[PDB]
Amino acid sequence: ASGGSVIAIKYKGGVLMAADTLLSYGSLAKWPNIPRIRLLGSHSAVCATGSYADFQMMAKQVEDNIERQKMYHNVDELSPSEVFSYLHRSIYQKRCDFDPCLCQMVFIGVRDGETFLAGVDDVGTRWEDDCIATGYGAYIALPLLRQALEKNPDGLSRGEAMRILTDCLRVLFYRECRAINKFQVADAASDGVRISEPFDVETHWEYEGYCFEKTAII
Amino acid sequence: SGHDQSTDVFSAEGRVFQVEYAGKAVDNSSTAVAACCKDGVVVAVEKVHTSRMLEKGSNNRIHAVDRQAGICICGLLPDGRAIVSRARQEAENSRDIFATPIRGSVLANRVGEFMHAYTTHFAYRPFGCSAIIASYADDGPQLFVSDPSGTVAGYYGVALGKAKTVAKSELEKLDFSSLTCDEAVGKLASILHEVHDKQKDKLYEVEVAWVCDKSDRKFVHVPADMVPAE
Repeated sequence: ASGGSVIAIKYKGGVLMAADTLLSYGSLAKWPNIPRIRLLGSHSAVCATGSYADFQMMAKQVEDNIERQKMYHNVDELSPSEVFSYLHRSIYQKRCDFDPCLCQMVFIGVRDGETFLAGVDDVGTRWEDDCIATGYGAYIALPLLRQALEKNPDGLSRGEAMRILTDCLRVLFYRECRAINKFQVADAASDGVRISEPFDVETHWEYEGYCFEKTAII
Repeated sequence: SGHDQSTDVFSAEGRVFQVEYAGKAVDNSSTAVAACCKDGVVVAVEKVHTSRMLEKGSNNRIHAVDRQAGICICGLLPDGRAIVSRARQEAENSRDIFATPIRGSVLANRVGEFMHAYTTHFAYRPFGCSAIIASYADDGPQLFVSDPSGTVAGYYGVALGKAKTVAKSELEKLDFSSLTCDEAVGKLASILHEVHDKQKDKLYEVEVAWVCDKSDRKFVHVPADMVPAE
């Protein structure tokens, strides 16, 4: 099994991470109604591309660590950046054992103002931006997010960023083979991460240039 | 003679003296009491401060073990910490291997089994602390006690500490069939103040925890303004 693509963007006050709700087995769309967005602790969320077993094990291993640490000792729960750091160190440690965690993850989180959005590969590479995307979203979706960021660097609004998230999800549906039209958007604001109900983006297949006579190679 | 120096020596009458000496050290610890109130459990412990500069929150004896189970260690605090860490290793495994919260009775059985592997060998000494395990799993509220002997037993209301008899004579007269935790956090807390002598230790304070439906079946410390003043 293997997930699809993930995209994520920071707006004025929070983060948005969108992902399709589908698990494929090679070319076969196996399960179209499973949730791929997990959320860790009470401030952060994660979503992985590629093999599902590895993401399922790694997210479980980093969700056991958060709750135990907070329950055993009287300490504050880990900030987004620190649970992401632990995620990255564990992925790198699994890679040194030739036991790779073959999934590119996108990690979002918000804690009282300091909003955090990072991404980690499976070889151990980690980065942070104002827009992340894995799978094929790094090629198709990411350029659109980058232009929508730079056309107004002051900071997008929540609706003005949800718009472009829909506009990139549409193209990802058009141009990615192993994808379906039923996505989910996890929105992380100061209160905390909140996953939305599945929704569908509308499409357009009625260009005149697609008519039977024109596309014909007689 | 020498028949009471190691844990692997039966007395002439088949008694393991070292474990009786261990239990003697628990008989001299701070008071604790607990009630299984058919919709939750309430544990309440006496903390005897030896110093009036101690920050509130120090030497807390009630430790969370899983989401729903907690342990109050009446006796030697360092040894209770070892038992709490072992119970935490046992509860995380069932949440890891078996994808399920550990049932209260199983946790009590394992904690007793671990407390007893220290009273068979010649190279260890028995734990100097008695544990009170309060759990609320999918099998109802459960209150167990483990003695340094390694013997577990489930109760409705249990008393431990130096003042153990008179503080137990208080629990006989509660109902425990209609008793609700919301009033038990008052009842047991008042019992400890009644049984506590104050011309020995000038500094003392009561710390109480509970797990019932109101706390989403989670073992937490009582809200501060829920314990009667004295």
